[PDB]
Amino acid sequence: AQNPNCNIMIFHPTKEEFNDFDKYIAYMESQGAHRAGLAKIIPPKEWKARETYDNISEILIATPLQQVASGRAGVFTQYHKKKKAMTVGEYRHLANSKKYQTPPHQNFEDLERKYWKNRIYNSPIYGADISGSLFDENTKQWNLGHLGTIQDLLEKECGVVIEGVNTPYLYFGMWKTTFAWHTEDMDLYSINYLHLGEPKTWYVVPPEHGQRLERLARELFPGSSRGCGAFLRHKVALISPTVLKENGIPFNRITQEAGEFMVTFPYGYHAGFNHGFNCAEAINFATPRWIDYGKMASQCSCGEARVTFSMDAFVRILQPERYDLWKRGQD
Ligand SMILES: O=C(O)CNC(=O)C(=O)O
Ligand SMILES: [Mg+2]
Ligand code: NI
Ligand SMILES: [Zn+2]
Repeated sequence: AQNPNCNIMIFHPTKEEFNDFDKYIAYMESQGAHRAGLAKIIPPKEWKARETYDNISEILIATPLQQVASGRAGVFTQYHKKKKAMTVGEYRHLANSKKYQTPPHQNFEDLERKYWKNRIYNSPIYGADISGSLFDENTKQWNLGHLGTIQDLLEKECGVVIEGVNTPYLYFGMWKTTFAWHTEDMDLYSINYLHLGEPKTWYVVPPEHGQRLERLARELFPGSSRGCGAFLRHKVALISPTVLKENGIPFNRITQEAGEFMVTFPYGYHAGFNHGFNCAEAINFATPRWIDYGKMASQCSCGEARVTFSMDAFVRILQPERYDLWKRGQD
């Protein structure tokens, strides 16, 4: 078995190997990359997502989210308080202000220490889940707005034609902005490109060990657990690497820098934070190996997790028994 210790793998495709996205994902899995739950892909040096980022300031962040923490430094939840719209220019200025900017630090490790020590005492503002793309339409390779759709994958593998569309989302981050512990909707893959700015640190649990994370989470967030049998779908819970080590949960960590892709694999729980002002683009996708994970994915039916139009069809076709109760949650 390749990669038996489930380490995060880093790939350096050639321009030639960067032509066929599906085939490269399949290559990565042949080498065991999925075992980690997360891989890094460094694009060939000839590749570019677009010519420059000089003209992005007029993008609107219609609902910036202030991420308010509760709990203790290593075990907390966050809630998203909606703030007034601002442009990316305004947001960048805010991220760079004395109140919100990244503190002086030695290196990534020192900054990680500072994050876990101090995150709870601040409420950074995140521009998340903004429909859109920063890839130039002329970028032919690994353009997250030109991937094959999940609906087409399901049609190709299973023969059923369904409604729904699949488009990318932009994330504008600042110091301490945080993504809670989650897998993707319907345990899909995701791909994330860091277009610009400061890094993003990721933590990940191997898919084969995801249930160990869930068991810990139920112990650490006991009222949330009683409220919903899939409360990590709410995307609000954080657990530090110290806490995970104390409880024997297998995980890995890696820092993504501007110009790099990360791929999360089905049922790979991940969480992380941004180091300073940045912009990422991400999208879910499927492969044939995903199907069985989609069939088995947990669902939130308490009604908090409230998810896309397109997830309806996935649940309807892959989880017909759940369909009924899940849609009661969605309506
Ligand atoms: O970048 C972020 O804030 C969150 N991204 C993801 O969880 C992802 O790409 O799967
Ligand atoms: Mg603009
Ligand atoms: Ni994710
Ligand atoms: Zn729920």
